[PDB]
Amino acid sequence: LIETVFVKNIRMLSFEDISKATHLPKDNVEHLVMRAISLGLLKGSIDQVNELVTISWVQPRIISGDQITKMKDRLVEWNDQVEKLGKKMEARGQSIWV
Amino acid sequence: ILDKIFYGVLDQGNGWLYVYETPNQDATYDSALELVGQLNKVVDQLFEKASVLY
Amino acid sequence: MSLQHEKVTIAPLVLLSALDHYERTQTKENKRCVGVILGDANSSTIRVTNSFALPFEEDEKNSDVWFLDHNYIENMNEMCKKINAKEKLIGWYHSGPKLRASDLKINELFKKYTQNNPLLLIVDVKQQGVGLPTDAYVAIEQVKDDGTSTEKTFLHLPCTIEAEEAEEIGVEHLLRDVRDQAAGGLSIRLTNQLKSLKGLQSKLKDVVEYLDKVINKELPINHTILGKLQDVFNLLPNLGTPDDDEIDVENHDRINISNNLQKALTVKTNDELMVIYISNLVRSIIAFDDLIENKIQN
Amino acid sequence: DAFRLIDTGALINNLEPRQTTSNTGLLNKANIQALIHGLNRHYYSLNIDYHKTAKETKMLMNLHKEQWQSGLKMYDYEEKEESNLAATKSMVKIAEQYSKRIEEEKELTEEELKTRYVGRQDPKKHLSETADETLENNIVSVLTAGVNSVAIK
Repeated sequence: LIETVFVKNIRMLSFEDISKATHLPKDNVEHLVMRAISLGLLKGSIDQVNELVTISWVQPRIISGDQITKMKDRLVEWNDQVEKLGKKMEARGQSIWV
Repeated sequence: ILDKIFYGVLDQGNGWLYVYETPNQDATYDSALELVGQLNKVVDQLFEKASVLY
Repeated sequence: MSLQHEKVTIAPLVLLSALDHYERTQTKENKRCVGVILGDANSSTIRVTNSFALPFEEDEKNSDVWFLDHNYIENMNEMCKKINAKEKLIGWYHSGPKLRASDLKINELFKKYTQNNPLLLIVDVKQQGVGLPTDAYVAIEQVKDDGTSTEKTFLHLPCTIEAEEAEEIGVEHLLRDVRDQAAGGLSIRLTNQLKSLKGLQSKLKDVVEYLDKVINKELPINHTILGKLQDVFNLLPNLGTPDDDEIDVENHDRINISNNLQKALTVKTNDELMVIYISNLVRSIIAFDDLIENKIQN
Repeated sequence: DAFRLIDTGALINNLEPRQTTSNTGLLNKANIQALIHGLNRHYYSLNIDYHKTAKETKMLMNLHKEQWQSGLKMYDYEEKEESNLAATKSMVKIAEQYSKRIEEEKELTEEELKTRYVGRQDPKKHLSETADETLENNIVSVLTAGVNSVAIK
């Protein structure tokens, strides 16, 4: 449950998604996830109407060679964004900064 | 509801009572109406003043 | 020792001393100047008041080989106590820029003198990094995991400058610059918004290449870094959230308020239009009357 | 100020003119009587200059990178509303005296008008000042709010 949510970019999982991840029925999943909140495994909110569990915290888990790559990929996305912004705002206001 | 201590809505066409305890919208827009209010009179005044040119 | 070290404030005076001293001892070709730092300590703010060079030699052939003069440290203590008694011996500055492992070894001699963990004040003399002309680091001793021996290592602390009153007031007469940041008018902070984005972008790229270097060039994995990056993904706003919708409402209000302020300025500028005209109208008459009266008189 | 001994001898032997050649001289008029007599009859004053290298200037000039890191941090946003709100109210109270001021104000002689319609402590000036402060500020506030949001995600 803790491994699956991390690796996907989304940090919300449907009870539908979890049911396939854990390869157990959605009836059992609702009971399991409640306990995750009690332990402090994951902390978050349970909505049965939107069929979601929204985490707001991912508890420290030891990172490994593979996982380093996934992080690298997310930060790539981030670096390209800052650059796009900065080029944009240089052209704009060029005449008068000072 | 008219008095106003719970301000909600009654359904005749069904039979529910919805409760809203939502007090009040923006002070910001309200005080902005006052500033505009003053300004309308002020410009006409100035114009009165500015008629020595005519 | 005391763990109180939170901030290190550094007078503009210490910096001036260290530069001067570096160049009057004519320590060059990455010959290190090592000098003493005096001030208060065992406080949350360490107030770094002054520095004086100590005699020092560093050999490029092998870095283990250096001299430092013990007696000079001693001589200075009774002199400095008389001059201003709030001063205490607190450690040593290094010319830097490089962070050496010869500094573990130098710290151990200063550790004899000092009542605190020896404060290492890396005052960069070349001033390449414009921002951060100072790094502060305190010697700690901590249990290194993986079944490895206890290590003595350098943990960064805020070296950020605050300045004393007496120093600051003269400095302000000298300058009149808009500096790295003054937060002055609109013009000044508008520059700042571009520069500050660019600060972040620089910072950010380095973190990207650090991760390549773990898996290409085999740096020993510094797990601390990885811990911080987890906190960045996790406490990262998520888009599609109805919080974003709220944000847009706040934006709508302020952009409107700008519009109403813009109009009020129109009323001010419009008043000036009329008053200047009034003045012109009287003056036309003043000048006409000069001409007729010059004719009559003649 | 800086000083250097001029002998008693110089004063007698009229050697003071030799002493002030190639100089512009500096007089400190303030503080007289005695004090000044002694000063004139003892030393000679000359200008004081401050020399510094530009490596020093750059140090003096320097701040930090956490200077701009702070400049990307944002306040709580309710407090920002407070300021926008307040300004509008602020300006209402001074717009009445400004409104009053320009009702007539055509009467001959400027000096009289300054007392009559309160042209001292000028309401026109004071209105433009408040508007303009709040305005530059709210352009920085909307800008910063947007920059952070787009940057991060």
